[PDB]
Amino acid sequence: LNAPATVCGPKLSTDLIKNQCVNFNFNGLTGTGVLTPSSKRFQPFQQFGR
Amino acid sequence: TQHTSSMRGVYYPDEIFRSDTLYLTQDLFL
Repeated sequence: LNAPATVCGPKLSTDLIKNQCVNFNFNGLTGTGVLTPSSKRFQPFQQFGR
Repeated sequence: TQHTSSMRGVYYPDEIFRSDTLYLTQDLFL
């Protein structure tokens, strides 16, 4: 995951649930939190922020 | 001839968005 993922295992995908405490899973990157629209400018080789 | 490379040849270290930070890293730099 230094780039977009391409070889991913067989898992199903659901919809976005914004402004609510959920459990997320974005390409194997798990966690728990809320999701809101953001105003950051990702250059087209970056997948995530730190 | 020889010249000097004044503050040239810095590149992005990895593929992670960062903003308003100072970041200390070790790599192969000019």
